[PDB]
Amino acid sequence: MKVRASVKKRTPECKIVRRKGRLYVINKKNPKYKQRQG
Amino acid sequence: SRIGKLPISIPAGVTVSHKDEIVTVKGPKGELSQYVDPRITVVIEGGMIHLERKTDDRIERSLHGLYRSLINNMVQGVSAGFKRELELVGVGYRASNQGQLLELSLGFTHSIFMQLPKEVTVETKSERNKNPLIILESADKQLLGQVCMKIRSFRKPEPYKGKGVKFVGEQIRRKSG
Amino acid sequence: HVDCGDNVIVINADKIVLSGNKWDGRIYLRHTGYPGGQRQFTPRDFMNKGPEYLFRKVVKGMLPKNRLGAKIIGNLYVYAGTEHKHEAQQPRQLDINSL
Amino acid sequence: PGLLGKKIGMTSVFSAEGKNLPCTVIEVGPCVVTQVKTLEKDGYSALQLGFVDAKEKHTTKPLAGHFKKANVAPKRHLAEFKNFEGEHKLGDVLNVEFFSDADFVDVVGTSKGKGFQGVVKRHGFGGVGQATHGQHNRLRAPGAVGACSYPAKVFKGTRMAGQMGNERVTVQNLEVIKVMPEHNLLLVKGSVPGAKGSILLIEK
Amino acid sequence: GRTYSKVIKMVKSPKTGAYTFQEEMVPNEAVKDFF
Amino acid sequence: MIQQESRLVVADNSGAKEALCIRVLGGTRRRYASVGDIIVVSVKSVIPSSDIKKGAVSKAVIVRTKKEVRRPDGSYIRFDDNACVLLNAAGDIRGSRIFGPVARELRGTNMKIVSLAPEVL
RNA sequence: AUCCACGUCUGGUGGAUAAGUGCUGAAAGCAUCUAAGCACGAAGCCGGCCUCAAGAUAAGAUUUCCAUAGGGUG
RNA sequence: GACGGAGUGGUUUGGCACCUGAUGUCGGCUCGUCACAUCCUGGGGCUGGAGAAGGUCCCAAGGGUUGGGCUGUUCGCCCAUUAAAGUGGCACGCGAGCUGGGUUCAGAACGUCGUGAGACAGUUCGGUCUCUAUCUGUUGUGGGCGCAGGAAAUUUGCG
RNA sequence: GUCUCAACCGCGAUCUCGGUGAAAUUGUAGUAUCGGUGAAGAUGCCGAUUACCCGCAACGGGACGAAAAGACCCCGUGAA
RNA sequence: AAAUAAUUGCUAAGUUGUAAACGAAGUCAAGAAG
Ligand SMILES: C=C[C@]1(C)C[C@@H](OC(=O)CS[C@@H]2CC[C@@H](N)C[C@H]2O)[C@]2(C)[C@H](C)CC[C@]3(CCC(=O)[C@H]32)[C@@H](C)[C@@H]1O
Ligand SMILES: [K+]
Ligand SMILES: [K+]
Ligand SMILES: [Mg+2]
Ligand SMILES: [Mg+2]
Ligand SMILES: [Mg+2]
Ligand SMILES: [Mg+2]
Ligand SMILES: [Mg+2]
Ligand SMILES: [Mg+2]
Ligand SMILES: [Mg+2]
Ligand SMILES: [Mg+2]
Ligand SMILES: [Mg+2]
Ligand SMILES: [Mg+2]
Ligand SMILES: [Mg+2]
Ligand SMILES: [Mg+2]
Ligand SMILES: [Mg+2]
Ligand SMILES: [Mg+2]
Ligand SMILES: [Mg+2]
Ligand SMILES: [Mg+2]
Ligand SMILES: [Mg+2]
Ligand SMILES: [Mg+2]
Ligand SMILES: [Mg+2]
Ligand SMILES: [Mg+2]
Ligand SMILES: [Mg+2]
Ligand code: NA
Repeated sequence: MKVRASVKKRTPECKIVRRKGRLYVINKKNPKYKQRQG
Repeated sequence: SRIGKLPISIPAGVTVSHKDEIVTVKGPKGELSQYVDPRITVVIEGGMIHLERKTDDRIERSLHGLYRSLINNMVQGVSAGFKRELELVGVGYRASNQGQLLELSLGFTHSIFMQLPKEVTVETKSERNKNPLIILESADKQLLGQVCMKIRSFRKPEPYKGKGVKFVGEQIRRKSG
Repeated sequence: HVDCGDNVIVINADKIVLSGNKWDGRIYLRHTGYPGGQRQFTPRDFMNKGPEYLFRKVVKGMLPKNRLGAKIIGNLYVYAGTEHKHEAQQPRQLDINSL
Repeated sequence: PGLLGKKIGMTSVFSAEGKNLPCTVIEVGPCVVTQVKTLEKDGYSALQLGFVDAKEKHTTKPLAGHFKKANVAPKRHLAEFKNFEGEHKLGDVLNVEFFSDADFVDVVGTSKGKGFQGVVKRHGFGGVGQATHGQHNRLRAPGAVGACSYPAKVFKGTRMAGQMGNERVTVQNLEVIKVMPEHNLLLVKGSVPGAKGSILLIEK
Repeated sequence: GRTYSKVIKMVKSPKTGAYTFQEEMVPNEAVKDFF
Repeated sequence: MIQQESRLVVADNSGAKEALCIRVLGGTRRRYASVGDIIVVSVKSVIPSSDIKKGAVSKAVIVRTKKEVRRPDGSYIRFDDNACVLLNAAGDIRGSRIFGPVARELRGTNMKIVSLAPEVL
């Protein structure tokens, strides 16, 4: 997981979800693209 | 919703009711009760379950599909059931149940003993030269999913070899060393 | 400058309603007087002690901050259930919605 | 649960394994139940015990009516213990055999009184400077008591000189060496607070 | 080794109603007591 | 009761004669070292034509102390001096003979000292 | 004897959570730990341990005595 | 992570000159208290993570966080340890609490500048640290009255 | 015993009682805390918070505490 | 001190009642291409 002020997809299989007021980028196939704080 | 505007064809030999905001499905595998929110209404007609909502607001658009699926999961739960197969991978890993007691040797120093509720029956077909297989059945998707991931949590599969507790034929993240 | 109000009895106070995310979202702050002595608590923390500990704190702060206000807060009696013992005083009934 | 005792003194004994052990001798004398406290009347359940025989000349009339009700000989010391098992009633008698099944005990006492003491002995302060090297008169001084204009005050809880000792102290998990029912004697390993002849509470 | 073993059973909870998870580590010759 | 800057007799035939304690091992503010403890020393003096040199840094183990040592059976032992024995990097001793008595505490630490000492306690 | 350490003995003991992990699951036919619900999850928070503590002027409770009870001075 | 860009803070060096018939100054000692931008210990995500050992980021301030040689030193270098030898604020915390080695009085000397009296991006030896605590603050310990008659004990625990 | 790292002992001072009895200082005071505000670092302003009335011992954070019309610095068509 | 006044919408953040480059677009109104 990395924390950025601007989170993007960066990969075609990434999806942006909101979990308790915060944005996350999730990717089960390749977890190295996980992000937080959209 | 597209999902929540779908009838559920009530199968043979199961009875459905509605009393005090609670929807209750009874069948061969047991009975399941699910509270339904007063702003999403259901009526049992012709042996079919129809849902409808008054206002098109997002607080009901989310609830409409949600309550169609919770009932649709209950009806198939009390008629057929639900299947999950766990396959222990890695030498020295054995599974064997006596009654409802489950015994697991997953590589630690200690052993693991788990008692399941009567909702989740347990069976274990473990052949020689072949990996042990854990089979769980129930009528509740949510609870059987709760038990299945607790067993897998004891030993999650690793990438370097396929070793660990996996769902049967599950796609596994692999990574050479 | 005189105590001219009415003695008030509140009943069914355990069914008071707070809106929003206020029960465990409204932070109170107080200090013990020792260094590093600030503490937090919520309206639900008061409710555990009892209705008379939330109502007294809320009604205080809407009263004058003087000696007279300290006296008149003692003219308030708050009860959880519907049962009290003041039948010797002959309490009158008032619809608070009429105020 | 527990009983009242009197501190006698210390000695050292050899065990069967062949170890030298410091032991404290306590007279856990007979205690009578002087009052039973219950939920429905008092708000909690406990037992009040009385330990040392008292002359009538030393017992006030309010306390005389207290023991006469319980129908026991008046006592000098009174204490409460909770969480018993056996439902003793008024006027029952308890003794050292209560601890005959006890492996460890807690002892509550009052420490020896040191009077008014300085920061060096009360709190272990280091002292200011050396004994030489320009020292004038702050050998046993506390040093600074705070910061400058911000704060601009001494904080609560600052460690200073004052009264030391003569206070309730608890020592936990004392190993029981032997129980002597003949003399109402109990033997424990280690030391307990207080001077000889002081009154102790021993918790099972 | 062979000085303890892990035991789990699930009990319904009054606060919610769904099953919780009870866990300990008891010596190998004590699980029959627990279950 | 040995601490930093203490001087000990060297009680083996390692060549060294007097040693100065630099550190008591095994803890942030460990103040004192007793019999059977490990310390770090500097060699202060040597016999002419010896193996180790004056000013070398070495590990050592204490075998005698002037401060009395307590035993669980109620007995005590003290000696006329403080003495140690130099050890090598692999934990063994650098000499052949031990001169003088050694304490019984080393029966639980180093059997090499006890086997080749004139007397134990 | 007392006072001491360099001595001796003793001590540092369920709930709700953070970052995270999930189950079921729509809005949005799929996906999704969340939107309705639910199971976890830190030496941290609250309890649990020790001491003080009803001037807690909201001044609490119990047992008994007096209306010779009980005290002060010595 | 180059070329570039947007902010936050006010612990550095500055800019301004707004408070001051006197607002004691470096370093150390003593005594602390607070923050978290975490050194150790606790919990996690990712890894170019086989294991072991790491790297990086996230949550976390409960406790802990060494002794020496040199130097007035802060800071640094070195020696030996430790789980670790954190970073800062509080008048660069703290001199009506200590010291007085340094800086910054009057003596003297060197280099250097000046015709000289003298002077210093310098250096060197020496050179008085005052006050009986009123208010508040803090640590202990009492007297009076109250607590809806007066007393002797035992107590619950708001905190 | 300079220190690790302090411990104990004796007299004088100290504390209590009897006798005698000053001084520095002092606009008036029933003189609490926190943050804010402000001639820009608040006992005294604002909003909250805490606090029954009156002493004694002990320590020095604040009252930009006291003492001295700053010696530094600049200024005076000052002085030596 | 004086309206728990009347009517119509927006906000779910206690935002409010007294900061930016850059993200995601949470939601409401009016359009454009297709
Ligand atoms: C005399 C004034 C002092 C004691 C000290 C003063 O130091 C100086 O004057 C350094 S110059 C020095 C003076 C003596 C001369 N003979 C030689 C010359 O070298 C200092 C540090 C400040 C720079 C000014 C303000 C101050 C209060 C706060 C403070 O820290 C003080 C004043 C008001 C203070 O009363
Ligand atoms: K202040
Ligand atoms: K304003
Ligand atoms: Mg005494
Ligand atoms: Mg000292
Ligand atoms: Mg001096
Ligand atoms: Mg002196
Ligand atoms: Mg779905
Ligand atoms: Mg500043
Ligand atoms: Mg002035
Ligand atoms: Mg942090
Ligand atoms: Mg300073
Ligand atoms: Mg001074
Ligand atoms: Mg000062
Ligand atoms: Mg000169
Ligand atoms: Mg001289
Ligand atoms: Mg002085
Ligand atoms: Mg004397
Ligand atoms: Mg006198
Ligand atoms: Mg201010
Ligand atoms: Mg202020
Ligand atoms: Mg002054
Ligand atoms: Mg002037
Ligand atoms: Mg009004
Ligand atoms: Na010249």
